[PDB]
Amino acid sequence: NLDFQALEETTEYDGGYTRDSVLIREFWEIVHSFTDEQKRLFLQFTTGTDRAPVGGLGKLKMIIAKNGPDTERLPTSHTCFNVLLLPEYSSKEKLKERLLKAITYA
Amino acid sequence: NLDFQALEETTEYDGGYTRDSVLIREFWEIVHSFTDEQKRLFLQFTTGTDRAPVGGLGKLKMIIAKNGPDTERLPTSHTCFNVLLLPEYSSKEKLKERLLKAITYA
Amino acid sequence: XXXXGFWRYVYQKC
Repeated sequence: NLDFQALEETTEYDGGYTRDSVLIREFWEIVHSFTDEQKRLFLQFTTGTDRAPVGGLGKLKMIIAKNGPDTERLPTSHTCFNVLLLPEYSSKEKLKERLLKAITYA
Repeated sequence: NLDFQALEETTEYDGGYTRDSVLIREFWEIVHSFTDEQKRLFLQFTTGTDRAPVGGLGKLKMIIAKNGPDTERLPTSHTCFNVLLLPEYSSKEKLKERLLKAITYA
Repeated sequence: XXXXGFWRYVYQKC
């Protein structure tokens, strides 16, 4: 449940994001550098549990959806659909900070 | 969590219910007298989880929609969208009984 | 049933 490269290979995008989005590439730079606990906390926040399904994280078919422009509001989640609701933050540093704060609340 | 006042403050109503409907005010009297276990069972039944979101239960944006007339069927829910489907039961005691049976056996 | 919104991923996984 730590192979986040397998997570990226199957992730799709919504709300205006594509795999070539600046925000999206910043995001994958961040989570690939996450620790093992931060990866599990991300899976719990986005999917509802830290356990990988059988077949690897690719079967989650995660979606990263842009839900707005730059803001101070934290990212939210839609666990039913494994969707991260991710505002288009103005920096990689802000994105990491807002994303970490959102997923460490548990 | 147990902050059901914040849940009531952001709840929306449809299908013929409003905040002034008799059964709606009876609903809130019932759940506000719920035990801590029954509150968590209600959240798990209505939202899919008993954990409070980041920002309290007010962020759930619960919807109570009218689902048919008086009946002995139980209330249902769409946990992917925090929607409570509630038939217009004939009394508060019946509503309490039907809602308790629904959340304890699911 | 947000099919309550116009998100394309709900229409893709419904």
